[PDB]
Amino acid sequence: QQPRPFFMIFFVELWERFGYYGVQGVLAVFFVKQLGFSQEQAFVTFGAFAALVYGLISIGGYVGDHLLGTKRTIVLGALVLAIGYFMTGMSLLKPDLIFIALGTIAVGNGLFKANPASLLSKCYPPKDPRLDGAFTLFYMSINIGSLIALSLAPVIADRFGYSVTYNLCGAGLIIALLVYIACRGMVKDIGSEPDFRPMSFSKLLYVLLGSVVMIFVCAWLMHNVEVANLVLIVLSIVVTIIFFRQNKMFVAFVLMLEAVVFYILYAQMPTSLNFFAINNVHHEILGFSINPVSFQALNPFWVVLASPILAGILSMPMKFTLGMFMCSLGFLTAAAAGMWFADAQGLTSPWFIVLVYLFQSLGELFISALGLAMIAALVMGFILGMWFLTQAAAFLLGGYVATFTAVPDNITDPLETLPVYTNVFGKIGLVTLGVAVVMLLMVPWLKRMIA
Amino acid sequence: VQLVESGGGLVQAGGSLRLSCAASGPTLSNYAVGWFRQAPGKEREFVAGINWSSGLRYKDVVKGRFTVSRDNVKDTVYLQMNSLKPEDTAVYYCAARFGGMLPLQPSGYANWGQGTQVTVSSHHHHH
Ligand SMILES: CCCCCCCCCCCCO[C@@H]1O[C@H](CO)[C@@H](O[C@H]2O[C@H](CO)[C@@H](O)[C@H](O)[C@H]2O)[C@H](O)[C@H]1O
Ligand SMILES: CCCCCCCCCCCC
Ligand SMILES: CCCCCCCCCC
Ligand SMILES: CCCCCCCC
Ligand SMILES: CCCCCC
Repeated sequence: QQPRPFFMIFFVELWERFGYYGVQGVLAVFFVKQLGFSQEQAFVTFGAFAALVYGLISIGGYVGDHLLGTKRTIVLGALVLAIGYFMTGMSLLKPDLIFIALGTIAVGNGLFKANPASLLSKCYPPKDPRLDGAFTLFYMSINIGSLIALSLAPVIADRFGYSVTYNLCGAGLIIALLVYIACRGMVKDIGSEPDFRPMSFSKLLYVLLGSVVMIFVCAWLMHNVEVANLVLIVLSIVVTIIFFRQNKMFVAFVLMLEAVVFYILYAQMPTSLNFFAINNVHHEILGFSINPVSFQALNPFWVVLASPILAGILSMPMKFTLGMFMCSLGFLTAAAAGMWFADAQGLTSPWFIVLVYLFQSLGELFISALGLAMIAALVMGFILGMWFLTQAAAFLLGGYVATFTAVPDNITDPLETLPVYTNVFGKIGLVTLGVAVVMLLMVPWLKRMIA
Repeated sequence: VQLVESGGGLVQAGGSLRLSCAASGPTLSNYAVGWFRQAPGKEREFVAGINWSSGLRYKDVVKGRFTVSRDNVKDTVYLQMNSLKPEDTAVYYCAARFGGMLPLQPSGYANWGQGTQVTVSSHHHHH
C-alpha cells in the first residue's frame, strides 16, 4: 500500500520506541527500589529526565537538516541511544554512572527523534494521498513499540533484573540499526541535502563534542532538579519576553499552553498513576495476575486500537478542547473510583484504571497527536523549538505535581494512601475541567483568528 | 510467583518457631509478603507482614511476640514466633503482592504458598 522505505522507517521507529519505553515504564520504580530514592525524589527526577528527553529534540532536527544529513543523524542517534541503554545496564555495577547513562539517553533521543519522521515525509511525492495514512501508521508504530515495552519490561525486570531489561533496550536499538543498515539502499535517493555531499568531519566533531558536553549537562540537571527548574523557568520567561516583544501566531501560542496542561497530565502515567496502580488497585484482571507497573501499557493499547477508528472518523480549537475534556474525565474517573468504589481493604477494580487510560489516550489523540501537525498550519523552526521546550517545562511541572501523591516507604495500609490519590486526582480533574471550559469559551474567538 | 513456606511444626506454649518464605523465579524484593493463618473452622486472617521497603504491619494479638523480617541477600522472608500460645495453632501461609502495600484480606494478594501447620500445645512439664 505504501512505498518500500515506509516499512523500513516503520520498524526502525518501532524498535527505537521499544528501547525508550522499556526505560520509561520501570524508571520511577528503579529510582525507588534500586537507588533508594523517596517517591518524591523519584518523581521529580523522572520529570527532569523526561524534560531533557523531549526538550532537546530541536537539536537533532538542526543536525539532520544542516550539518550531517537526516540519514547520517538517524545512524548517529541510534548509536548514542544504544550506548545509553547499555550504560544504564552498566549502572548496576557502577551506580555512580546512572545520571551519565540517563544523560546519554536524553542526548541520543535529542539527536534521533526528528529524523525518521523527516525521512518518512520525503518517501512520498509532495501531494501523495497516502501521506495522512502514512503518519497515522507511523504513530501506531510508535505505540506498538511502546505497548510491547510497557507490557513486558516490568515483568522482565522483576524476573531477571534491571541489567537484562536495559541491555534488551540496547538490543532493540541494535535491531533498529540493523534494519536501517540492511534497508539503506531503499532510501538511497531520499535525505536532506548534507546526506548527498560527503560527510564533513569538522561538523561531525562539533556534534560529538557538543553531545558529550550535553550528556554531562543533562546528568548535572537530573542530579540537581532545583536548578533544572530555574534553567527552564528563565529560558521560558525569556522566550516568553522575546515572543511577546515580537495574529495566527497567537493561536499557536494559546494552543501551546493548552498542550502544556496535557503534558503535565501525561507525565502522571509513569509516576503518580503508576504508584496508584501499585498501591490501591487489584493486580488481577480477567483472572490473570499482572505486574501493576505494566498498567502503563494501557496508554499505547488504547492508542493502537483508537487511531484507525478516529482516523476513519470546531476544527482547531474544538478538537483541542475535546481532548482536554477527555483528560479531565480520566482524572475525575480515578478520583471517583477511589472515593466511592473501593474495597473495604482500600483496593479498587482495575476496570476503573482501564477507563482512566482510555480517557487519557483519547485526550492524547485530540491534542498531541494532532498538535504540531496543525501548529504547522498556523505558522517555523523557532516555534518547533519552543513547542518541544514547553513540553519539557510540562514534564518538569508534571513531576512536581506528582510529588503530591508521594507515599513514605513505611506506609503499608491502602486506606491511608487512597485518600491522598483521590484528593490529588480529583483536584487535577477539576482544574483540567476548568481549563477545558475556558478553552470552549475561547473556541469562537480562536476560530475567527484562524480565518 | 510460587512461594515455599517452611519451618512449621509442633511446639509447647511459650516456645518458638521460625517460618520462612522463599520465592522461585522472581525476586521477592519487589513484593510485600504477608503472613496469613487459618485456624480450624475459621477464615484466613492477616497475621504479619513486611512490604518491599521495610514497612511493617501486625495483627494486634501478635504484637510483642511475632517479628517479620527479610533477608534480601537470601531473597527470603521470615516470621519469628516467640511466646507461642495454643490459640496461635493454624495453617500459616505466606502471600506476596507487588509493591509497598500490605492489604488485610487474602484477595489483595495474587501469589500464595501452600501452607505450613503450626501447632502449639498447652503441654508443660509436670510439677
Ligand atoms: C494491563 C497490561 C498487561 C500487560 C500484559 C503482560 C504481558 C504478559 C506477561 C508475559 C507473560 C506472563 O508472564 C507472567 O505472567 C504472570 C502470571 O500470569 C504475571 O504476574 C506475575 O509477575 C508480576 C511481576 O512480574 C507480579 O506482579 C505478579 O503478581 C506475578 O504473579 C506477569 O504478567 C508475568 O510475570
Ligand atoms: C561513515 C564514515 C564513518 C566515520 C567514523 C569517524 C569517527 C571519528 C572518530 C572521532 C573521535 C572523536
Ligand atoms: C566507583 C563507581 C564509579 C563509577 C564510574 C563509572 C564510569 C564507567 C564509564 C563507562
Ligand atoms: C551513514 C553513516 C553515518 C556515520 C555516523 C557515524 C558517526 C560516528
Ligand atoms: C507556566 C507555569 C509556571 C508555574 C511555576 C510554579
